[PDB]
Formats: sequence, structure tokens, C-alpha cells
Amino acid sequence: NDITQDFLNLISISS
Amino acid sequence: SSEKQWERIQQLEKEHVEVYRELLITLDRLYLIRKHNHAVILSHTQQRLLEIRHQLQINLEKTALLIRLLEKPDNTNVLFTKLQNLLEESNSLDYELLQSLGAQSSLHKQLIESRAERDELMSKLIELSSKFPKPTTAGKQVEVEKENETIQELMIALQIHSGYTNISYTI
Amino acid sequence: SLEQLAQNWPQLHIPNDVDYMMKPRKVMSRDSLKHLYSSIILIKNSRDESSSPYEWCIWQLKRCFAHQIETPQEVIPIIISVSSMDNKLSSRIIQTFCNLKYLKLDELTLKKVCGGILPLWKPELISGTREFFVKFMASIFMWSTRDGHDNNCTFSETCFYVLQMITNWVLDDKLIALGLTLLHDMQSLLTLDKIFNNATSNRFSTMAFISSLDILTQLSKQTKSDYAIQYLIVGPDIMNKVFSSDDPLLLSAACRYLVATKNKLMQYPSTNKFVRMQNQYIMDLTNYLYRNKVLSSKSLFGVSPDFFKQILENLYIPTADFKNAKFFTITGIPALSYICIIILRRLETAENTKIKFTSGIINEETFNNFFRVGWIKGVNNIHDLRVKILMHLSNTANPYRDIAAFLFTYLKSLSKYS
Amino acid sequence: KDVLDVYIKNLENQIGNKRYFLKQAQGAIDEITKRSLDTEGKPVNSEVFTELLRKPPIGFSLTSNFLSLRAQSSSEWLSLMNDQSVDQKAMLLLQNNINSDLKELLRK
Amino acid sequence: PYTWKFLGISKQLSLENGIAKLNQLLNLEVDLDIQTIRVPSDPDGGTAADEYIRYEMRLDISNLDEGTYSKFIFLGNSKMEVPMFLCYCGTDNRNEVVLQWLKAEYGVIMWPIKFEQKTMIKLADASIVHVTKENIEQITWFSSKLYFEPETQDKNLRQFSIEIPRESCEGLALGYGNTMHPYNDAIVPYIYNETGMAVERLPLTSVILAGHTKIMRESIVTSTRSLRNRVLAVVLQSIQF
Repeated sequence: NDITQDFLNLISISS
Repeated sequence: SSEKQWERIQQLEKEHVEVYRELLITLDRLYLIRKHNHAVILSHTQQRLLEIRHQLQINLEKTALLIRLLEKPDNTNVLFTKLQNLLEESNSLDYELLQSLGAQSSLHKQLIESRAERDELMSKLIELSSKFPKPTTAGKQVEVEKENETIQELMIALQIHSGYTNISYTI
Repeated sequence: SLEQLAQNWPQLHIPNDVDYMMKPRKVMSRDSLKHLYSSIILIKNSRDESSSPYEWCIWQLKRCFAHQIETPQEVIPIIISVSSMDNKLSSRIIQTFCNLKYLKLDELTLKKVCGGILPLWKPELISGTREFFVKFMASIFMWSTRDGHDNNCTFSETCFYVLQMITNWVLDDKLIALGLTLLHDMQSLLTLDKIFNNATSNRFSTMAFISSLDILTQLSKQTKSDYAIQYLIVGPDIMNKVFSSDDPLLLSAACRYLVATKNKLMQYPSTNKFVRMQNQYIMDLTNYLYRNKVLSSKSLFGVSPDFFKQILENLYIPTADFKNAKFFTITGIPALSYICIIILRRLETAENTKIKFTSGIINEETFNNFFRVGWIKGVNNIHDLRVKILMHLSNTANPYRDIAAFLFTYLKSLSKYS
Repeated sequence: KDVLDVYIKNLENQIGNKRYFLKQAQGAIDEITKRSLDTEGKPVNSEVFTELLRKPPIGFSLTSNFLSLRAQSSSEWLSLMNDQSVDQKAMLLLQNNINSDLKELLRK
Repeated sequence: PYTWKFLGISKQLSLENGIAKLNQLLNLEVDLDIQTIRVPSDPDGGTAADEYIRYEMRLDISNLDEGTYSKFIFLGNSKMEVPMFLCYCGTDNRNEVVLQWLKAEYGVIMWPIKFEQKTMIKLADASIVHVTKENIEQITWFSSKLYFEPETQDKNLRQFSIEIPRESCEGLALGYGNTMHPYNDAIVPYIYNETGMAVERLPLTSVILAGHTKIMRESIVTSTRSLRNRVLAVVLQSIQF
């Protein structure tokens, strides 16, 4: 669950 | 008149507020790669907390630079009634926003039970269809029907030709 | 004729001319029959992938996306009616067309078909489908930015379109946790600075928070769906922002979820760090307003004692005498200040004395200024006036009773005021 | 009008005083990055993160953007929720219309 | 002048299934043709993607009656999304009776064929190219002219045309060099090269060759005996997604 949140946060960082 | 001035006010407000935002971001960037040792892209746990800090700073700025001309009106210069009007419009729209959300949730529930009832109705109707069988002198009778068609057509035609007063449907 | 159709129904065979069924006196007209014709095929053939009309719906949908059809909206209402049922084949309507590749071809056509099917659809896949949809919410992200806006309101619709699907996901006993796991992921995406912040308040993100929190409160008041003990809240970093951002609607469902989260807290041991941290999340928000200890508090949702210097020094604040406290209290919070004002003249009607306040904010000096510019006797300080504002705010006059009720819940000192 | 026109000019003052502040930011980034050993590193410890989190007419201006943008958007997606609700109520009206045909087939 | 009506197919069907049972409904004999050939997309080599199957038959007894003559030509693939399409010419009952017979047989439903500028120009390339019995490709050229009908208010500019003598067509391809697509590299850019108008962006009504074909979006008209194979193939890729 938290891994998906971290992945979304990293994607937003890249964007 | 004053509406155009207000529109330009809000345009420059957007512009300088956003430049303030990225100045804050790049200025804490001037900090954060120097403050600890070399970090810039750590996860949204304290950079999340950094934006929580940014929001707290901005709202403190609001409540500081708001107890102001608003508190002591100039009675002719519109700096504070505009913000008031924004307050009332937001607060009034939010109530109906929330009740719209509630109505939408209720509608979604209703659709759920509608799908359920349609499901058991379809099951029962499938059972009923399965209960039914599968889809798949007679020549003299066909000739009699053809003769009746010819006779009725010819009687109708002749009665119309002669102007008969008792022309009726013939089968 | 409809009656003539009933007699030969056991012996009626159906030729396959699909859209002639779908495309819209002595003997009854054909138009009345074609409404029943669609239901006839639905009952003549069981719901399966081999049904010709079901394949026709897929084929005609692809025509609209590629603009092969003469007009895209000709068959959209027909597809909506047919695809409402058939949970086994309603997924393939979504699963095939939820990829971001179809979004590039036409974003408008995807919206009207996405919004009308997701509320109806039920969870089927145990795994494979949360991440696929989470990719779609991530697909709209860095896609509106590609379009030109940091958050174009296709995302707002799709966030809610999958949110009502979660209601179907959580109401059904199976895969109830799958909706919650997606719910924490989707909320974690909406809290970030890029999509929303105080300065650029495009609060579609925060409205999807409460619409998610409303489902969390609807699921709660009772322990049917239990969040992970190490997680319990949506996120320790996720909804401490929603307290900092003073949106009146955002603070309501959060406090309702805080009550919901608290209702799960006493079941868990009090020695847990997350339980203590979430406990710290219920005091500090109640501290954050109407406590006069926010600046003295070592933690403001994770914030040390500062902010008082610079902007206040760039232009001197003309106030003093506990000037920090009014920067914090609910009557001093700019968004919550006028909600107290709306309560204030409701309290004024309750107190049977009517007088208009000078400003939409209520604090120490403004109340003194409001005093010096006709009102009940016995109270002259802002401490008791804020009390009389809050108890009436604790009545169902505004939907933001949730903040006032939560404040009186914690702490026990605030309990006696209610 | 004219008093408002000053508000444009003395926030044009702030944007002029800000673009150089912006310009000196990346100007100062490319020596503060040299002062750091690397561009990317480990998360900051709390003690100087506290120092990170100790130093913070703009505030009055911030109130307009935050509060006007949250109200101009109030009527945009509300209709989208309403239209979805309108769509939901429409196909619920059609739901009973189809439901009526199911009963008729049961009777036949 | 024979006008061709175009039409597509949803999923791959089998047509030789019952030529004996396709006749008693129509009360006269209909023959069958089974045929497949190579369609080189690239002269250097061709993969299995050009594997095409074509059917052809007619519905007639009277060779004297040239007017009441119709042909149904089928061609298509089996591995991409849309398997095949179909075309026919002439107006008669015979142009549809079989069409209902496979209306209710296979469950495939029809749709009119749409052409736009991305496809319309490239058809003439397949029309002008020729193939001999020795698999040698040479081009027979034609003086192409274009029809433009721009939609506008006041009808200020309602129709204008561009004409190219095809000896100048010869002078353009030779300048570019040996090309397999002359309208990619000699003609269409040259109109943009001199006059600055984009042919593709502008609404194009018709592309006319000198006495060989007559191309319009609504329907294709050709004075030949029967349509060729490259034309059908390029139509197939164009209607493919």
C-alpha cells in the first residue's frame, strides 16, 4: 500500500 | 471601471503569488542541499512536511496581513470587501457541494441495489426460458385463403366502381 | 404485435442483424417492439463473450474513438444502456478502454463513457486491477500538464468516477480492502504540492479527499473495514496537510474521519508510535485553534515554534496582546472566521440582540473595535464570545459542526464547554 | 480606481524586486551545489531540519488567490457532479422503464 | 465510367461455404474465384503481413447487357483488427440479395467508407504504378489535377484547382531521384515548396488523373475493366487504425 503511494510521489517528483 | 482594475489585480496576484511560490521552493532548495549535506529528491515525507510548512506560512500571512484595512475600513477603497465577498461565495457554495456529494453517494447505492434486483430477475427469467421448448388439407386451406383474398379484393373493387352504399371490410 | 410475439416465443428464432435492433394504425408500429427486442436478445442468449450484440457494443465503441463513425455521440446512449448490466462483460468495457492510449485519441469521448459505467461496475479481479486503475489516475497526471494545465478537470471527474467504484468495492464484502488500498493511494497522489496548494487553490484535489473521507466515515461508525495498524490513517504525511489547508469542507470530513479514526484507536494499544502520532494529530488540530499554545507547542503537525518574525516585520501587524492566538483560533482562521460570523448573528438571534460585526474575522482587537463602534450584557471578552460561537457551531447550523464537535471531544477541558 | 491603480504598481514593485530574487536563486544554486559534495543525498536529520523549518502586502494578496480560486471552481465540477447525478437519475428513470419490461415478460 | 461503392467487414468470414445454397434463393448460377498473390510493401523483401486472400464473382447471364453488370470483389487479411472490406459497382437488386443472405448468416455489420486527405492522395500512387509479367515495376504517368472546395463565409473562395502537366511531373521525380512514392517527394511538397499551401490541411474534393481514374471521397470512379491489387491494399491500411 505505502509502496504505491511512494511510487506516485516519485512520479510526481519526476513530473 | 473598477471591475477591470480588480481583474488586473487578480491577474498580477496570480503572477506574483506563483513567483513567490517557486521562490520559496528554490530558496529552501538553496537551504536543503546545504543544510544536511547534499539531498534534493528525497521522498514526500518532509518535502510533504515542507509543503505543510508552506501552507502554514501562507495562512499565517493571511491572518497577519488580514487584520488590517479590513479591521479599520477606508469606507471608499475596495481592498477588504472583495475578500469578504469571496468568503461568502465559497462558504455558500460549499454547503450545496457537500449535499451534492451526499446525493451522489445515495444514487450510487440505489444503482447497486437496482443491479442486484435486475440480476435475480434475469436469473429467474433465464430459468423460465429454459423451462420452455427450444425455438425451431393444409394446401387446401392455403388455397381457400387465397380464394378468400381474391374474392374480397374483387368485391371491394367492384363495390367501389359501382358506388355501392354498403361497402364494408371483407376478410 | 406484442401479443402475437408471446404465443410464438417458445418457437421464435432470432436472425443476427444487431444494429437494426439498436438503431431507432391497423397493426402496432415497429418502434414499440425494438425496445423489447433489446431485452429479447438479453434473455434469448445468456450473458457471455460470444453474444453478437455484446461484440457489437465493443466494435461500435472503437469506431467512436477512431472517429470512423459519422458522429461520435450517435451510439453512446445505446452503449450506456446495454453496458449497465453484465458485470462479467462490463469489466471488458472498462478494462480494455481504461488504458491511457485511448485517452490520447479522444479525451472527451472517454469521459462520458467512463462516468456512466464505473458507478455501476462491481469489483471482480482480486489482483491486477487496483494497480491498473492507479496507473490511470497516474496517467491523467503528467497528461493535463501535457495538455497545458497542472490539473485540468478531466482528473477531477475521473478521481470521482473511480471513487464511486470504491463505494461498490467497499459495500461488497469481497475486495473491501482493495478499495481502501486504492483509496490511500489516490489520496496520497492528491496531497502533493504540484496539483494543489494554498497559493493555487484548485481544491478539486481536496474535495476528492472529503468525498473519499465521507466513504471512510460511512464505512466507519462501525468496524467492518479495518485499516492497517501501522497505517491507520490515510497517511501520517497525507492528511496532516488537510489540517494545514483551512478549507471548511476539508476540515469537516477529516474531523469526522478523525472521530472514525479515534473510534479505532482505543481498540489498538496506546503504546504504538502511530497511535501516539495519530493521537498527536487529534490534539494539535484541536490545539491549532482556540488554545493559545500553538506557538508554544513543539509540534504543529510536525512544526517547531516559529513563523512569527518576518512577514509580520515586513509590514508591522497593528495588533498585540496575544496576537499569536488570534492567528490560530477558529474565529481567527480566515476561512473559518466568517463561518463563526455566520454563527455569530445566529447566536445574536439566539441572544435576541442584533448588531453587525466590523469584519468577517473575530479576534481580540476587532471585537474591542466592534465594541467601540445594542448587545448582550455580561460578556465583554473574546474568550467567552468564542465559547458562545463554538457551542452554536456545535449545533447543526453549518456542515462544519464537525470541527466544533471534534474540538469539544478533545480535550476534556473543552468537553465541559459543550 | 487610482487608489487601486497604486496596488498594481506597488506589486509591480514586488515582482520587479522578485525576478532578481528569482534570478539570483539559480545563480546561487550553482555554487551551493558545488559547496555540497553531490546533487542528491540522504534525508535531513531533524535538528537542522528544525533549522530548515525555523526560517520562513504579500500575505493580503495570498488571501485573494487562495479564496477566489476555491470559489470560481465551485460551480465548474459541481455541474459535473450534478450532470453525473442527472445522468444517474436519468438512467434510474430508465432503470424502472426496463424493470417494467422484465415484469411483463414474467407475466407472459 | 464505372463507379465503385466501398464497404468494410467487421470480422473475417468464409464465403465459399455454400455456393450451391447461394443460388436457389436467386435462381441462377454464380461462379467462384479463389486467388492469392504477392503484394510487395517493400521491393527488397516482404514479410507474412502481405498475405492476402481475394474472392470475386458475378450475378448475370447476359453479356450483351453491359449496363446490368455488377461484380463483388473481396480482399483482406486475418491478423490485424479489421480483416477485410468489399467493393461493388452498379445499381441492381443483385447488388444486395446476397448481401442480406450474409446479413443474417455471419453477424457482420457494414459501414460506409470514409476518406480524408491522409489517404486520398496516396491512392493515385497505387493507380499509376504498373507491374509486368517479369516482376518489373515501371510507372505510367498521368497529368493529375486536384479539386479544392474550401468552406467559407460570403463564399469568397468556394472552389479552386491546381493542374500539373505530367511532363513536369517527370521533371520533378527525376530531380528528387528514383522514388517508389512520387507524390511523397516530387509533387505534394513542391506545391507547398512554391505556393506555400498545405494540400493535406486544405479540404480536398477530388484528385483526377488523365483518363485513368476519378478519385473522390464519396466514391472512387475508374474506367478500367477491374480494380487492381495495390489500390485495395492501401485502402485496407488506411481504414486500419
